[PDB]
Amino acid sequence: CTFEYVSNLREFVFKNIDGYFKIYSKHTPINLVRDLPQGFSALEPLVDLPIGINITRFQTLL
Amino acid sequence: GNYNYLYRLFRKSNLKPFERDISTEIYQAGSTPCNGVEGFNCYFPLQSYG
Ligand SMILES: *[C@@H]1O[C@H](CO)[C@@H](O[C@@H]2O[C@H](CO)[C@@H](O)[C@H](O)[C@H]2NC(C)=O)[C@H](O)[C@H]1NC(C)=O
Repeated sequence: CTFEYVSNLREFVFKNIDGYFKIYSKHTPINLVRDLPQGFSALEPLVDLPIGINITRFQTLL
Repeated sequence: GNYNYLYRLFRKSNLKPFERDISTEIYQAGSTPCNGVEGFNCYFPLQSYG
């Protein structure tokens, strides 16, 4: 355990550059049940994590 | 002789910047599969400093 932190449409971007994990986020209300609505928005950065951990796979949890 | 400090002796590829690798997977230096068993051409990736 090298790190531990504790504190509609949601968009996230995950990138891993030089061992740094950048997570950009954005939220917005929506009214649609088919797919993601057509439109444009910007996803500001929210987290930079110094994991230095190899990444080749991920999996969501609901 | 203090052997508590270790160094990785084998790896399939070089590290990217600030990467951290603490794996202990047995490295197969030969054609014989190791199946997690150390031996000839089957090495523990870490080795102690003397
Ligand atoms: C991170 O780990 C992956 C393993 O999932 C490494 O990719 C493997 O590299 C070997 C090198 O010969 C290949 O034989 C495998 O096929 C690769 N696997 C995958 C899934 O790509 C990767 O090199 C590692 N990177 C770092 C920076 O540690």
